[PDB]
Amino acid sequence: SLQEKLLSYYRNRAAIPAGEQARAKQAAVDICAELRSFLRAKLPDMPLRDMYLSGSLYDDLQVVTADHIQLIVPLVLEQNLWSCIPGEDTIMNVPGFFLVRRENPEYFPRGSSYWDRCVVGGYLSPKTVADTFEKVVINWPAIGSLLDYVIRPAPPEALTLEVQYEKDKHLVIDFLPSVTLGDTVLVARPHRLAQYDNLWRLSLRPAETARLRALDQADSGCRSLCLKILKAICKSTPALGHLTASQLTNVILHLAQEEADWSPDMLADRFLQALRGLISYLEAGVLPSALNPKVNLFAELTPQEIDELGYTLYCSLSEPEVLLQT
Amino acid sequence: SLQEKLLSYYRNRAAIPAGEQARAKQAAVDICAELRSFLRAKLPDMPLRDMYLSGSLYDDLQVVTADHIQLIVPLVLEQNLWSCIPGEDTIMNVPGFFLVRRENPEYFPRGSSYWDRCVVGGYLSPKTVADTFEKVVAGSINWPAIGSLLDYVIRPAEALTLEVQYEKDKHLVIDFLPSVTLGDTVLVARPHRLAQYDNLWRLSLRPAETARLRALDQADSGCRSLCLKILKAICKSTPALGHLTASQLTNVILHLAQEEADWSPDMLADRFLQALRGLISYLEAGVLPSALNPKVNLFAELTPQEIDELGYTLYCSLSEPEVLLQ
Repeated sequence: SLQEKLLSYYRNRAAIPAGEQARAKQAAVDICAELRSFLRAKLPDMPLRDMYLSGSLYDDLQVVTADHIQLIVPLVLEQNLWSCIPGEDTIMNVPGFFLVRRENPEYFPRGSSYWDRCVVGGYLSPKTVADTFEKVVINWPAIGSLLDYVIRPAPPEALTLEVQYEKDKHLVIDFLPSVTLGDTVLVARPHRLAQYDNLWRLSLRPAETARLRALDQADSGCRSLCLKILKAICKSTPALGHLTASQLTNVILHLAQEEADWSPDMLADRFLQALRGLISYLEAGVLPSALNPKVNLFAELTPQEIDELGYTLYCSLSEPEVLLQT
Repeated sequence: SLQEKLLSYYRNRAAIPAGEQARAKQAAVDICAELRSFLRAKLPDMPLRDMYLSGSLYDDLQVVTADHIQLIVPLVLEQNLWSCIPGEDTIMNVPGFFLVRRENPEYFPRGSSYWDRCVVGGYLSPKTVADTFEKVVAGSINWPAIGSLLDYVIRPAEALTLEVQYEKDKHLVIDFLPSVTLGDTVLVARPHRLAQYDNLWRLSLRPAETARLRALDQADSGCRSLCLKILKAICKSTPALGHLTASQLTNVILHLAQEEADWSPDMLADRFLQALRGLISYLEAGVLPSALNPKVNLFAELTPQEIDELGYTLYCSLSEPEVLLQ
């Protein structure tokens, strides 16, 4: 009956109608295709690659409603002029984040690189880049009419588009600057606290979802289904609002290294293990990344909030119709 | 009628069948998409924007068969470290071509740009840039892996060119074309036919000419592009006329379009006759001015024998143009 409860909860709350999901993503795909050709002509100065889609909607892991997706804005930084410094090596002492430093100004003076205009204190400021990308940025009415969409950028949060693709269907697109030095991929979404605002955030998302997709392909497994049910519960339960998709994804990755068997009838059991696992990580104040275990995925939560989450989850064990209500 | 013969020739010879056209473009788009992923994953620090598709196949100006497209390779050049010098202001006096000069070498020493490695005698060499792309990028691509991945037979052919088999008996030729944008000026690494002018980049005329061709036809539903495509199909089909380029033929039409306002469907046979007559006059004069850049002689790379073959061939058909229409 937990199985049946879980599959009912998925079909009735976690699942997005197949057409809504397809259309929402296609609208994102259309807008991306059009910006690429547009920005091509207009920005001959900027070391940027083409913007590209990212997020659960793109990878079929969005739940409840298809309402949001990112446009990654990938800067180009040359190796001999920049380095990334992991946060645990900075005085910030926070793994999972990075400082981006302008190297060798003696060899290659300031102004050699376009992004020198975005340097603060010798570091590439994630916020100065975001503001720079924003100020430079496009005829949205023109692009809208070309696709028969209604696209309306937001007032400050000006790096988000509101996209009316169907009559009463909208989705949100936000731009996300990004950088790659070596194998390390970074993203301009600020640490929650202002004093960490010069740090870029390590992005784990593409390797995490590829890991999870590859596992499920190899044996027709139910890891992704379990994830989405978990995402849907947290998304629909305001006391669980602080939990993020990346935390839930890594709960499932640890359990996958513990459990080889994820056949459909294992769903109920795997979900219980994930739920008890989340509770345990919450008790330890630490949820390490399965891909990069030095990273504590609870790093931005306060101990109080961490306490509140475990408490909510502990209560839910004896009131199961408050995780599973629709 | 000559009118009937032209209209029928377009449908029977010039127009590419729908299926062949869609498969060729799909193959192009698949490959461009796959290369954007490879550049992201493997060369994220290379000062290039993303490669993108370009040419008549993209602009629906290709004829007879879809056998060719370009992947533009856009260098990122710092606007404060580089300038372009029009060929006619050089000792070489070669309009339609530019030198790309390294600026401020006292303050920003060699190395400050990645592209300094391609500077010869103070100028960014198009050949050295092409050499750099070929071994850093093109030579790092696993073409069999992409082939099995996309399900095409792909074969590198002559230095920067792919052959992609998209049907049993049809292949698409993709050539990589290094390009530079300085301010409003787009330059392309397509060498002047003569070796002594080989440090010169070629001014990119195609996008502006095409945009002008299309805008004119859009305003009155005219037969300019139809006429052009008929002319391209003739030259492509006729060995003695293979020396003409689509840029030359488009400029004949642009010059004709300035003399003639009426290009209704019934006017096709007249305009076509006027375009042949014009071609002859330009070839006799040894000059075909670019419509958008009047200092540039689009016949400047034709040899004497070549111009003599074109002129004689076209004159012979003036008495019976039908002989061109198969």
